[PDB]
Amino acid sequence: MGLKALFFNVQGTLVDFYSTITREGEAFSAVRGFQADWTTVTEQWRAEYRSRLDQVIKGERPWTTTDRIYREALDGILANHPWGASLNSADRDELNSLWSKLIPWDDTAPGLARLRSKYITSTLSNGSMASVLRISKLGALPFDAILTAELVRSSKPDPKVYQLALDSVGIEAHQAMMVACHKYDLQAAKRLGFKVAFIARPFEFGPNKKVDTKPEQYFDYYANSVVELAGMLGAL
Amino acid sequence: MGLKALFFNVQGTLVDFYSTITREGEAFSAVRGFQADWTTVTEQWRAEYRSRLDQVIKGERPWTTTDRIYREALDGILANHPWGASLNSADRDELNSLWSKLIPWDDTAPGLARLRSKYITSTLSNGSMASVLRISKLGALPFDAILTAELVRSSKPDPKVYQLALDSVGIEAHQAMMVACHKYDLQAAKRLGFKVAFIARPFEFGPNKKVDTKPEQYFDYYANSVVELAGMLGAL
Ligand SMILES: [Ca+2]
Repeated sequence: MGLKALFFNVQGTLVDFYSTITREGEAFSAVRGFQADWTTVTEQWRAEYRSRLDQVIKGERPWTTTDRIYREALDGILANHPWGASLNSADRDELNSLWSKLIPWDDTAPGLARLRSKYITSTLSNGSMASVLRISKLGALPFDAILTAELVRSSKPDPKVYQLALDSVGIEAHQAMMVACHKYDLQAAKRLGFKVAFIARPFEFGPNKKVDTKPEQYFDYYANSVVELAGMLGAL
Repeated sequence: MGLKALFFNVQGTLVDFYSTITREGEAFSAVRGFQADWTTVTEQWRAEYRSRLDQVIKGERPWTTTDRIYREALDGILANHPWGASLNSADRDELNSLWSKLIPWDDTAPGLARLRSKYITSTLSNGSMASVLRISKLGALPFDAILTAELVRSSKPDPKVYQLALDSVGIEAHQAMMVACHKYDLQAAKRLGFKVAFIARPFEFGPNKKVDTKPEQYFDYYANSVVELAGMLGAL
């Protein structure tokens, strides 16, 4: 009746989406004969995705997978760059696939392996199952299971998403820990009886953007990396 | 558009529940001072389990976790054994827990690792997520995802379960292969457009029981082990 299972937020917490979109974006445009400010594209793409996802959650748009939202969001932001109209549909599919390739932080894979030697480990992502399984496979990120909010057609912080984790692994809330670099996610899990571990990710939005990494009173654990979290849990 | 993902039946195809039941049951019964015919127990237990899954599909029984199905099936078969009435509910709980501890065939883990190096791999099981995750973890069975019929509150051969596989991994039916040692499973998947691979398991019910390992014309592959299947798919 101690901690039995750890559940992980994927974007930010485990993978560096900023460096993926900006560096692969630059390689993508170079091969095609143009250049662009990919930091701006990345920010615009993320913001447009979140606005469309919000419309799904509010019922103003029909339900669809996060991969499709990313792909429709891409069409939207490309209309504000003069080179955007030069990308055909296959070009935009390839760019959209980067969200299924988000690279790990350099602590993520070894920390995850150590944690798995002691606990059941699983994602609990807001994204599509297809994208998350590929992120984990491409990153060689070990998990006992892949779960995402898509399996209950919802989004965090809907309690159904957290309960999906408990039901799927067969444990009670106090035996589960939510691990994230986003406080809204940990707040919701804590209110449902999960233990919570915060991983500080000071470069989540790139090298130059200040991120809120300060500790909070309700965190069970405060860590600077997945490797550090494994140490404090005695998973050596 | 080429094979992208393999989906595995787990009990029987990948893990040897007969050896697990006979070995655990033998120890279970020795400490209680009686002997049982564990070959017959295994046959009856799986048959009652399958009959109850069918009731879930037919709606004669509301969906419950497969571990509750195994537990109630055990109550049913224990009326056919004189020692069965000597087992209280806690005894029966202990015996039921073996369904999350099934031992892999010797070829399963190396074959699964080779296939994962070439394809996306996933379970697609009727067992609970909790049990199948734990079977895979205890047996060091590598997968890119753990899917079970629990995620759509049904059971194979319900078409919803095969669609769950395609939606979750994000591929089309012809890009997916169902792998099983049971023909009902491959027949249903083939009818939905999957490729299918049969793995012969002549000792699924021990050395004294005959099982159907004959090939069929609709099998895309017929193999005697997961390693042999990996050889056939160019994964070695
Ligand atoms: Ca896995």
